[PDB]
Parts: sequence; structure tokens; C-alpha cells
Amino acid sequence: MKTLSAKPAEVQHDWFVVDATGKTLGRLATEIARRLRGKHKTSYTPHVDAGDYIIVINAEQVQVTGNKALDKKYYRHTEFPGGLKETNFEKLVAHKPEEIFERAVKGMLPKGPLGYAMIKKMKVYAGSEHPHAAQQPQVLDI
Amino acid sequence: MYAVIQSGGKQHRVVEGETLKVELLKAESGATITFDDVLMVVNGDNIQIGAPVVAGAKVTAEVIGHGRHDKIRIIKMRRRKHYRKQQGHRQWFTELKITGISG
Amino acid sequence: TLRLNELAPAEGAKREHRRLGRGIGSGVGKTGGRGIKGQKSRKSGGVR
Amino acid sequence: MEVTAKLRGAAISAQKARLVADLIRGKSVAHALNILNFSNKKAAVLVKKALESAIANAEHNNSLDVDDLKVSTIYVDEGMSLKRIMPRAKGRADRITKRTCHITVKVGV
Amino acid sequence: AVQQNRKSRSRRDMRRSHDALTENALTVDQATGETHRRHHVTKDGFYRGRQLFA
Amino acid sequence: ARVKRGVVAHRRHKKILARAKGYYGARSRVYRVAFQAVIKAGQYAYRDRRQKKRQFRALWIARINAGARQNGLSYSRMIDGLKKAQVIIDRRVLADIAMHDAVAFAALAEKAKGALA
RNA sequence: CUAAAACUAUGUGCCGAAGCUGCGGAUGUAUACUUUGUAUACGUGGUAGGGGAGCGUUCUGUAAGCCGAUGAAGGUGUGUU
RNA sequence: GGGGAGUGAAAUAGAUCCUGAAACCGCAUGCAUACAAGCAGUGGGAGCACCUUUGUGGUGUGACUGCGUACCUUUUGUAUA
Ligand SMILES: [Mg+2]
Ligand SMILES: [Mg+2]
Ligand SMILES: [Mg+2]
Ligand SMILES: [Mg+2]
Ligand SMILES: [Mg+2]
Ligand SMILES: [Mg+2]
Ligand SMILES: [Mg+2]
Ligand SMILES: [Mg+2]
Ligand SMILES: [Mg+2]
Ligand SMILES: [Mg+2]
Ligand SMILES: [Mg+2]
Ligand SMILES: [Mg+2]
Ligand SMILES: [Mg+2]
Ligand SMILES: [Mg+2]
Ligand SMILES: [Mg+2]
Ligand SMILES: [Mg+2]
Ligand SMILES: [Mg+2]
Ligand SMILES: [Mg+2]
Repeated sequence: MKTLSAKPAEVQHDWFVVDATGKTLGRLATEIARRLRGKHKTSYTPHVDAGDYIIVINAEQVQVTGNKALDKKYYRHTEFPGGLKETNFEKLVAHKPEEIFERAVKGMLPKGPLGYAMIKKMKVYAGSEHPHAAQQPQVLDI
Repeated sequence: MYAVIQSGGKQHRVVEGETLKVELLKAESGATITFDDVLMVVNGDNIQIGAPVVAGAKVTAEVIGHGRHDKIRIIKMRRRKHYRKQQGHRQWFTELKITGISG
Repeated sequence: TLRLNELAPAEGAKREHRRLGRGIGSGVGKTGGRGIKGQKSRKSGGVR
Repeated sequence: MEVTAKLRGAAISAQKARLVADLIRGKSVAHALNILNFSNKKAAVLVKKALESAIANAEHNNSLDVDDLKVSTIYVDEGMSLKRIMPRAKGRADRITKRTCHITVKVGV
Repeated sequence: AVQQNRKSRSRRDMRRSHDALTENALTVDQATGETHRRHHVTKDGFYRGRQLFA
Repeated sequence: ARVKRGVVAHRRHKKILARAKGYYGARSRVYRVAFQAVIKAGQYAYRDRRQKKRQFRALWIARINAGARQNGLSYSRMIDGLKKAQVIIDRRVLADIAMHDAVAFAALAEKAKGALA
């Protein structure tokens, strides 16, 4: 008897929709990352993506605690000599909540081809409606 | 119908007709050996988990024969210190064939 | 038992001469028992 | 059945002849002869010599019609170099290689 | 002024990946059946139904 | 007795270069580079014989954790309960069972649950 | 990361090394004991360096032998110990 | 310069001529490779191709993934820039 790897051809991805209204950002992102990586399945394999699709709706209603809405800084560098840019959590969540969720979740994922493939399965929407009704997602209440 | 058995400091999930390599045994190439310390026997809605051993379960195998695994090269080298050491290795195994699982 | 094929020296009579600088495995390799970087490690290195 | 012609010892480096050899690999011999006729490359002359030699070999020694022959294989290998001296400034000297090449052409039905 | 490492054969070929030649534009002339370079006179001196050096 | 070291040296270099088949560039063609590549492959394989056991145990533990969380447990409490229930199945077999037979793994989780109570 | 993913105190589990244990194999020293083979025990990271045991290469004898055109040496693959 | 024909036991023994290694340079086939960061391997591992077989087989390749800063010398100490 030897230990078997999940074959990529028999991996069954499932669709889920989670509502982010009034949830702690990091404490929701850990569960999202666990679902995207496939860590909740017994066929789990570190070199295979066996995770699920996760739809995040009402992404702009996600919450941070303490004074982080004003104190949490998001940085960028344009790679130009003085081009370090900075924004707020509350400015960026009223402008690009999808970038907030992507930054939170991408840092909790592996960094490489498999990690990019895993991040492709998180679909983030600021409103209450998503366009994936053809995929029939189930309500994952975290 | 599978059973968990112990052989050579290792546990194996076996089914009937399975041919598996375990650590070297003393039994000769026609002997039939018996495992009476079966740990679990599953038959389908009939699951007997021994704590630690299933009471009367027995698994009979046939010694197909002994061999060695393919050659492993062991290389040791300490850089800048003038030390190098090479060794070969082939591990002995016994190849068994599972004949019967009682449970 | 008396042939030029079947004559042997006594056990312990012959030893192999030691050969320096013939690799790591021999144990007398790179410097051949001389150590590193002194007067005694040079050619004709003994003091009187 | 392939018919071969070998132009051994052509006075040109293989790197330059290979550019012409790549142009006609896997083509009809009529198309290849057209391509070689209207090229301004020095290698085109030598490759045309070798290719028309292979076509003549196929017709005479093997009795194959030319209308369906094809450049089924061609490659350029290096040959024996000539070594020469080139004086340089300040008494320095450099070594010049005069590179040759062998062209192999195989035509097939 | 000069390389610090010898370039591998693979990078050398990747540089030469742009070195291929192109064929020319050839047309079959109808007044002679000949093949010539397009918009060029033939080697017999013909071009578009006109003759040089009769 | 002049000894020409041509056949033996060639044989040794050919052995080292045969152990280098598949390596990139000089590492499979040039003896000086191939020899270092081969010695390093050996050191790596020695170290990875040890690392493989850690890697496979961590895989089994992740799979058991997934199976135990599908049954209202966690790896910690399930292993503790199976050790309190005198069950001595090791992690490789437990992970194989979790991956291939969910009913038997639910039965094992029931043993562990009843022992934890 | 904020009734923490911090800190203090306490507890129950678990993970975690080439450590320990299990299984298989080799080897050094010593002791028994056949009288040189097995047990038993303790050991087996190493530079300088010391000690012990071997492989292979050319040449001389063994050899006016033995193998070789039904194919030597050499070269290039494969399988195997 | 070559292809035949012929000679020869042999002509990839054809005069740059016994054997004809490596570096190095072609062509052909199989597989991989144009969203992805580093001593180029190693452990695992899907898929494909070809052999064979009713293999828990072999041969080539290697998506993805954990770990991983050449060798020598000299040094207290070197991935050392
Ligand atoms: Mg020493
Ligand atoms: Mg020195
Ligand atoms: Mg000193
Ligand atoms: Mg000294
Ligand atoms: Mg190439
Ligand atoms: Mg361990
Ligand atoms: Mg130990
Ligand atoms: Mg032992
Ligand atoms: Mg030790
Ligand atoms: Mg030692
Ligand atoms: Mg020959
Ligand atoms: Mg020759
Ligand atoms: Mg791609
Ligand atoms: Mg210094
Ligand atoms: Mg210094
Ligand atoms: Mg260091
Ligand atoms: Mg350096
Ligand atoms: Mg550098």
C-alpha cells in the first residue's frame, strides 16, 4: 500500500458563496484560503489544486477591529525613483474592496504557479449580486 | 474486505490476492505465514476495529520469495575539508502474497 | 605444491610501500602527512 | 528512397550556408531551384550546385522523374579549417580560421 | 567590454532565432512562360510584353 | 614499466558522465561540471531520504485532520481519543482509510469520540 | 490579529530532529564458544595526523600453457553483481 | 566535389586513407516549454509517447510541488564581491 495523490482530472471543484457583511477581514480570509487550497478534503495534495470556488458578496461591508480602518496602510511601488504610494483601508474599501480581499487572501496562500491558480478561484463582488448563478453556489456560512 | 496487519515495524492495508513487499523474513520461499494480530477488518458495513487486535481475525499469506531493492548510493562530502565517502546499499525484502482474510 | 604458481611469502613478511598524494580515499592524500605551510612541509624540510 | 549528393570542402562557413539550407528544407526541387536562382547569397550558388547534382543522380543512377522529387533532407556540417596568421597592432598576432563546410542533400519521391 | 561568463549554446541560438532568410517575390511571365523576380526584367531582357536588345 | 593512463581514466570519466544523463548543458557534457553535479545529486539524495519521511507524515496528518473535521473532531482530539481507546493504527493507514473509505473512518472517529467521553 | 493571532497564570491534548524506540542490514573491539562460526555487550560525525585492509593499470615468471578470424585488444550501448 | 559502375575479404579500407574517443557543431524523432523569478539538482508527482503485456512492467519526457547560495585553496571564519 502506498499513499495516493489526487489526480487533477478527478478533482471536483465546488462553488460556494459567502457573505462578508460584518465579519473580521483576517478571520474570514483564513477560512477562504483553507477552502481555496483544498485543506478540508481527504484527497488533499500539496502539489494539486483541489480547492473550491468561493464567491464573496457584499465585500465592501467587511470589518476590521480597533483603529485599523484608518491605521492599516496599503503600499505600492511603481518602481520609479520616488514612487511609493500609500492608501487607507477605508479609502480602498470604498474604492476597490476586491483589492482588499485579494491582498488579504493572497498573502495566506502559497507563492507560485499553484498559488496563482488557487487565487483565480476567489470571485469578489462589492454588491449583493454575483453573475455566477449558472454555477449554482451553495451558501457557505462561516 | 481488507485488513490492517503488522509486519516489520510497519502496518499494511491488504486485500486478498495482494502481493506486497515487507522487510526480510526468515520463512522460506514456499512457507505460508499467518498474522493473528490483525488490527482492523472491514467487509462493508461490517467494521471490526481491534483495540488493539481484532479478537479472532486471521490473515494468511504465502511467502513468494526474497529479493533486494535497487541500488542506493550514499554519498557524504564535506566541502573545503578534504572528506568524501561513498557507500552502496540494497535493502532485503520478502515478497508475500495474501491468500486469505478471515475477520 | 611446489610450483612457481604456488609459492607464497610468510604472512606478515611483505607490506605495501606507502604512496603519498594519490587521492582522498587513501588517507595520505593532498599533503601526504606533512601538514600545512611550514618549513617541514617543503622539499628537504628537516632542520639539521 | 533518397538520393544523395555531397559537396565536401566548400569554401564558406557552415553558419552562413545553414541560412540557405534552412530556406529549402522540405520543398519541391522546382521550388527550391527557383528560390536558389534568385537569391543574392553566396551559399545559394553552392547549395544549387549540390542540389542539381542530387537531381542528376536521382535521374541517371536511380531512374526517378524530377516532377515529384522533393528536398527530403539537407544539412551543412563543418569541414577542415585553414589556419592563418594576421598581424595586429603593437606586434600582437591573431589567428584567422578560414572555415569550410560539407553540404549534404537528399532528394526523395 | 567583455563577457564575465561564457554564453551558453541555448542563449546563442535564441539570439539567432531572428536570423532566418525570406524568399523573394517571383512571378511567371506570360509572354515567355519564364519565371522572374516581380517588377524586374528577365535575364533575356523581357518586361511586360516589351523587349530590350533584340 | 611505463603505464599509459588512457583506458582507465577514460572509463572513469565515462562512468561519471553516464551518471549525469539528463542534466542541463555542461552539467551533462563536461566532466569537470558533471562531476560536481553528480556529487551534489548524491548529497541531495542522502538528505532527502530523511526529508521524505517528514513530508509523508505531514501529508498523512493533513488528510487525517480533514477527515476528523468532517466528523466533528480535530487531529489532536482524534489522535488522543484513539490512543485512549487502545487503537494503534498508524497515520499512514489512517490517512489511506480517510482517503479511500469514509465509512470506516467514521467508525474510527466514533471509537475516538467514545473514548474522549 | 483587539472578550486576540497580545500579555499574565493554570490545565488538557497534539505537532515537532539524522535524539529515542521498532523492523531489516553491515561493520570495529572484547568476551565466551565452534575451535574461526554464531551469540552477548559496548561501539561505528570528523580536519591535521596516526593505524589497518583492499581495487585497478603496465611489465617478468608460471606460460612452447590457456582463449582468439566460429573474431583479440580497443570503441560504443545494454543487462547484471 | 560527388553519384553510380568496377577492384578488393572489406572503399563510413579511396589516398586529409588501420582503429576513429572527447570536447565542439548539424539533422531527424518523442515529450516538455511563450503569467513566470535564483548553483539548475534532489524527494514526490499528473499527463503524454513508444515498447511490451494482460505488469503493483520497461524506456523517454516532466506540468505542479517540499527542500536546496558550485568546486578547490587558504583561513578564526567563505555563496562570498
Ligand atoms: Mg587525514
Ligand atoms: Mg598547500
Ligand atoms: Mg600556520
Ligand atoms: Mg608544521
Ligand atoms: Mg539544436
Ligand atoms: Mg524522525
Ligand atoms: Mg541514532
Ligand atoms: Mg538492527
Ligand atoms: Mg554515532
Ligand atoms: Mg569515522
Ligand atoms: Mg567501419
Ligand atoms: Mg580511418
Ligand atoms: Mg503557460
Ligand atoms: Mg586571507
Ligand atoms: Mg583574514
Ligand atoms: Mg555560509
Ligand atoms: Mg569566487
Ligand atoms: Mg558574482
